[PDB]
Amino acid sequence: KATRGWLGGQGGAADLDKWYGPDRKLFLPSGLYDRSEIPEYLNGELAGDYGYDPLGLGKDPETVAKYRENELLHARWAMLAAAGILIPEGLQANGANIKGGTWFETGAEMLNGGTLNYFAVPWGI
Amino acid sequence: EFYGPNRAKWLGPYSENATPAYLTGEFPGDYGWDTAGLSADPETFKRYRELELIHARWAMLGALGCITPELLAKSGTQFGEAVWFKAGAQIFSEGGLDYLGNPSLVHAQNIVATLAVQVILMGLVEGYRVNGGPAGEGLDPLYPGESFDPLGLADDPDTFAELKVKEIKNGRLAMFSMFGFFVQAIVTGKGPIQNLDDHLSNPTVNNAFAFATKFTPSA
Amino acid sequence: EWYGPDRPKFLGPFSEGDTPAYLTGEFPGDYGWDTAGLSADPETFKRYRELELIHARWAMLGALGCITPELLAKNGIPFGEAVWFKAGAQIFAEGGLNYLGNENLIHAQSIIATLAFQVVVMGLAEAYRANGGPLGEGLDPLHPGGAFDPLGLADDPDTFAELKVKEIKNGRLAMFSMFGFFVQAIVTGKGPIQNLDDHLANPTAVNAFAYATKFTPSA
Amino acid sequence: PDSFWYGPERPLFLGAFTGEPPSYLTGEFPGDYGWDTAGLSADPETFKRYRELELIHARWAMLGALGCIFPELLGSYGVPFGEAVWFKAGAQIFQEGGLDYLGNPNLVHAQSILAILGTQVLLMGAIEGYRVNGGPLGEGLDKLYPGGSFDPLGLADDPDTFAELKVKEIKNGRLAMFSMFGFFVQAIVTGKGPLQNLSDHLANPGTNNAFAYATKFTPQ
Amino acid sequence: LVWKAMYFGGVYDTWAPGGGDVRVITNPTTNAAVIFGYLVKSPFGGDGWI
Amino acid sequence: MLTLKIFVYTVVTFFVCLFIFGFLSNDPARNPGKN
Amino acid sequence: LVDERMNGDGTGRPFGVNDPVLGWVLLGVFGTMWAIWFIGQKDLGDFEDADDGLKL
Ligand code: CHL
Ligand code: CHL
Ligand SMILES: CCCCCCCCCCCCCCCCCC(=O)OC[C@H](CO[C@@H]1O[C@H](CO[C@H]2O[C@H](CO)[C@H](O)[C@H](O)[C@H]2O)[C@H](O)[C@H](O)[C@H]1O)OC(=O)CCCCCCCCCCCCCCCCC
Ligand code: CLA
Ligand code: CLA
Ligand code: CLA
Ligand SMILES: CC1=C[C@H](O)CC(C)(C)[C@H]1/C=C/C(C)=C/C=C/C(C)=C/C=C/C=C(C)/C=C/C=C(C)/C=C/C1=C(C)C[C@H](O)CC1(C)C
Repeated sequence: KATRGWLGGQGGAADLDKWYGPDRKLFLPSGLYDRSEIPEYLNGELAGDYGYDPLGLGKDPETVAKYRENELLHARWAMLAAAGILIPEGLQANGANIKGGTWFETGAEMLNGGTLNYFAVPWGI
Repeated sequence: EFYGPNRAKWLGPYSENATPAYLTGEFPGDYGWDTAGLSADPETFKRYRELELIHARWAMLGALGCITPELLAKSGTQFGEAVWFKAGAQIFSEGGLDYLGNPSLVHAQNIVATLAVQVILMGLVEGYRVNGGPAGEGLDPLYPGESFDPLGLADDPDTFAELKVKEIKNGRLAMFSMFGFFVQAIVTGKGPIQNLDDHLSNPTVNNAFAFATKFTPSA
Repeated sequence: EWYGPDRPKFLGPFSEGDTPAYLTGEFPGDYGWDTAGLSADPETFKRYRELELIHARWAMLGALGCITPELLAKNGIPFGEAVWFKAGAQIFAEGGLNYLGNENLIHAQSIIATLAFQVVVMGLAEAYRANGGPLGEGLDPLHPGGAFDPLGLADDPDTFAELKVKEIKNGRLAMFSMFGFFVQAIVTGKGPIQNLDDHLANPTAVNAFAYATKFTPSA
Repeated sequence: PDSFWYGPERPLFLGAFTGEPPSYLTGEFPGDYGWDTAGLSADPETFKRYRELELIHARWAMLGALGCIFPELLGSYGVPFGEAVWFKAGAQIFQEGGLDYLGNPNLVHAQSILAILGTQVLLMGAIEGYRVNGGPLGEGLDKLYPGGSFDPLGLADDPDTFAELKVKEIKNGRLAMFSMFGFFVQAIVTGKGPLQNLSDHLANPGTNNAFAYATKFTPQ
Repeated sequence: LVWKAMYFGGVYDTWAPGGGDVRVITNPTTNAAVIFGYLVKSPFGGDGWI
Repeated sequence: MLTLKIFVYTVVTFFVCLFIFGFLSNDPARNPGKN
Repeated sequence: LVDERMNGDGTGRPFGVNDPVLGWVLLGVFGTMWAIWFIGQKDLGDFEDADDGLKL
């Protein structure tokens, strides 16, 4: 798997020291958050670790992983949900007869004997 | 067959002495047809092979994209303009360009922006093809495989060669058909499907010879 | 004279200063005119020579076939259409295309039948020429001789070479004249004999320059 | 040589995406961007002939672009030419007053096209015969860069400056040939002079562009 | 500023019919000659530059 | 009267061009100091 | 009209030119001076290196 950059030049992961290791980015800048106060269990191992844990909900690495499972599952579900909330409304407001419209009204559209129209973006409805 | 010395040729049986020496049936679709001797130099031969393959793929796409909208319009979909050589002018319509006629899809109204976006994206992808990019760097210039062969339909060498020959033959047919499209559009003035329907209506009178005197130089 | 290093060239006194090195002068009609460098490779040179000779013979036949009907019509032969570039429409006439006017000769009516017959016949003939068939096999590609030289007019090698030079020169003249026919028909719209008669009538006034603003862009 | 425009480190026609140029395009000639995708210069003899053709075309097209632009500009400013537009200037000889240089009846005042054609044929035949085979203005000189009597000001004595000027000449010539192709296409399509097209584009760039004529050659 | 004058409300045009009022500039003068005539105009009386 | 305008324009343009191209001629290195 | 005048005081013509000869003179003088400077540029020393010129 030998690749090149999108805009030419060498291709790869660029620099990964910004998100991993003792040197990394944090939820507060350097002048307001010294590296000494970072909790001991918040080391540069998990992805997207900004050393952010007020109130100390996490206690130690295995609980951190247990909560990481929930965080990742919630994140993926929320990505799908944001896409499915934004796209159909914009499609309906621009001319398509989605018949569901806004997300908080789609549920009641299928009450009684009512059905729902499904738009196959590229292809028909 | 289709490879080696005892392969199909461009003149059928009367082709033993017609094939040039440098065409030895090593590359797909090698019927030994170089009567003009334009690829005696092997480097020029390789460049022409690459040009032929790229032209064939683009012609396949063009033929399919010319056929599809006209048939869909015949099925009963309002395109605004279904004929292939008139489908570019609808960008200037008051309603813009709508994919499949649906007003909520694409709905493009500015031509300069579309041209600029096409220029940037196509330049990037063609540069990726020439030198390599996100998909890969050290692959065959014509058959990269890897990321461009997800289903893995080309893994056993004889099957790969047969598929390559099928590709080149379908591509040559597509190039011939697209040249026909161009000439028919210039001469007849109606869409290719309309031309086929007219020929089927009355073949004996609805042919090319009905337009023979169109370009008479009388003046 | 002709073959040899001290041969006539295409630029007269200005040619011996710079001539291609690969044009030694062992072939007929070698005037050393390869300014574009398209025949550096000997195989491509051979293919180009073959193409040139075939065009030469076809253009000789074409020049005779263009001139003869118009002159005969001027002498008073009732032709359907004397001008060569309108002679193809005679097949669409109500009376059909008749040789020398008389309706008892040929009296062709259908263009499809004659086109199909020509396709089959010329396909067989050109396949035999390309590969070799009943009229000799393995002979000289350009000058088979034998059954194609019934009169034996080129048995003496020096006379044969001189006749080859005459052939290629007459052929180059014929091709130049046929290009002139095409351009004059495109521009003037009248037959070549009519063009000659008009030029002879008023040589200074009527000429090519008279139709100089013919293709000026509109708008 | 050792310069930015020569050697394996020369700039190439696809930027970083060009990859490796063809082997025969080693980069020892002016304006070598390694663009021979068609592979028409595999044979070195053909490469040399194509180089000669490119240089002659470049010089002729530079002259042609300048001679197409200048008279129309002068006519727009007020000079009374017979026909200022470049693709109409040839028809001035058919006018009753004949061709008049700069619009003056005492400048040239040509009347017959045949004499012009004959004298041009003779002079240009002699010129090109001298170019191919050495004549009075030098005999044993380079075909493309004779120098000598054709470089009176001595701008090509320094080999480094000579190479730099060769690159500049070839680049300006390629630009001129591109612009002359543009001249031809714009004359065929729009039907107005290049300066008229530029003025129209400047008046309303949003609408006065090429796409306005896009639906001009559609078949019916 | 251009968006404010063109889409979000308008600007106070004092040359409007009657007394001036807020108006939307639907057709700004984008012509190059008109725009750049001001810069090269003389600064003396009658012309006044920009 | 327009000839006077042409002459004045020529003189002014010549002097202004002299001024402009004078300061582009490596002026900052015209000092007598050591650097 | 008693006499003839240029009539361009308040017209605000670009660069104060109302005849193309004035613009031609402007461009010609500027081009001549620029050409002389370009020819003489070789004696001013080339700043080809990235870090050159008077600085502190
Ligand atoms: C045995 C008989 C046989 C003959 C005669 C040919 C001959 C030909 N094959 Mg072949 N084949 C034959 C058997 C076989 N071929 C093939 C496989 C192939 C392939 C894959 C291909 C060919 C192609 C060709 C063509 C190549 C030369 C050409 O392009 O013609 C050009 C010249 C003509 C067609 C003659 C001109 C036509 C007409 C008489 C003139 C028309 C006049 C117009 C009215 C002009 C008016 C216009 C004016 C305004 C200027 C040629 C028609 C190639 C091809 O079809 O390209 C087009 C090609 O790709 N053959 C197989 C399978 C093994 C065969 C089996 O026997
Ligand atoms: C010594 C003088 C002499 C000169 C100048 C020439 C020159 C020529 N000879 Mg040569 N010959 C000469 C002596 C001899 N020739 C020959 C034997 C031959 C042969 C057998 C042949 C030639 C040919 C040629 C032509 C090569 C084509 C070319 O270079 O295109 C450059 C020339 C032009 C482009 C002419 C341009 C004419 C005009 C100035 C331009 C036209 C302007 C239009 C109005 C433009 C309008 C634009 C339109 C299209 C929109 C060229 C005219 C070949 C030929 O005839 O090809 C045509 C050829 O086959 N010569 C012999 C016998 C030993 C000679 C004896 O001295
Ligand atoms: C006053 C306001 C007026 C109104 C507003 C007008 C706005 C105009 C904006 C565009 C122009 C701005 C120019 C500002 C001045 C700075 C020019 C400059 O620093 O320029 C410095 C650079 C230096 O160039 C470098 O110079 C180097 C040194 O060369 C020397 O050495 C070389 C070998 O090393 C060669 O031997 C060469 O021959 C030799 O001269 C090299 O050559 C480099 O390759 C080369 O890039 O020049 C260059 O940028 C290239 C030239 C730039 C454009 C110049 C246009 C001039 C006018 C053209 C039309 C004239 C028409 C005349 C007609 C007459 C008849 C009627
Ligand atoms: C010219 C303005 C400017 C510049 C160049 C910098 C540059 C820097 N600051 Mg300083 N800072 C600024 C303004 C500026 N700051 C202001 C206004 C505040 C008050 C909120 C601070 C408060 C601040 C702190 C407390 C710290 C820094 C730190 C830093 C350094 C790294 C972190 C960083 O980029 O800031 C991060 C700043 C932010 C994330 C603020 C949010 C900025 C977003 C992008 C909003 C941008 C708004 C928009 C682009 C402009 C609005 C225009 C108009 C409304 C005014 C860096 C040298 C850190 C440092 O050096 O540590 C030793 C550090 O600890 N800055
Ligand atoms: C390189 C070939 C090529 C080119 C240049 C064009 C160019 C064009 N096409 Mg054609 N087309 C092609 C191939 C091509 N097409 C093929 C192969 C098909 C068959 C699927 C079609 C089917 C087609 C239809 C049905 C329509 C067009 C339309 C258009 C015009 C609008 C372009 C646009 O907005 O698309 C960009 C659109 C999007 C980015 C929106 C998403 C659409 C996605 C990309 C479609 C992807 C299809 C998929 C990959 C292949 C089919 C899958 C199937 C087997 C399940 C434009 C003139 C439209 C038009 O103007 O009508 C005349 C129109 O209605 N084309
Ligand atoms: C299609 C016809 C044809 C072909 C294949 C050739 C081929 C050849 N000729 Mg012949 N020739 C022709 C026509 C042709 N010529 C005509 C019409 C004339 C008279 C003007 C001549 C006069 C001539 C002389 C005097 C000599 C040759 C020579 C050669 C050989 C080297 C030149 C070369 O590379 O040509 C390659 C040719 C092509 C690749 C054809 C491309 C044609 C393109 C499409 C341009 C055609 C249109 C063009 C604008 C017409 C301009 C002139 C017009 C006014 C007629 C080569 C075998 C030389 C040689 O070595 O003899 C053996 C030689 O001394 N030829
Ligand atoms: C590189 C490459 C590579 C790959 O591989 C392949 C390929 C692609 C093929 C290639 C490419 C190529 C190209 C692009 C080409 C082009 C060319 C041109 C355009 C030329 C022109 C060219 C052009 C030219 C010469 C021009 C010229 C002109 C002239 C003379 C003019 C004249 C004139 C004038 C003054 C004016 C007046 O009133 C008139 C007259 C008299 C008319």
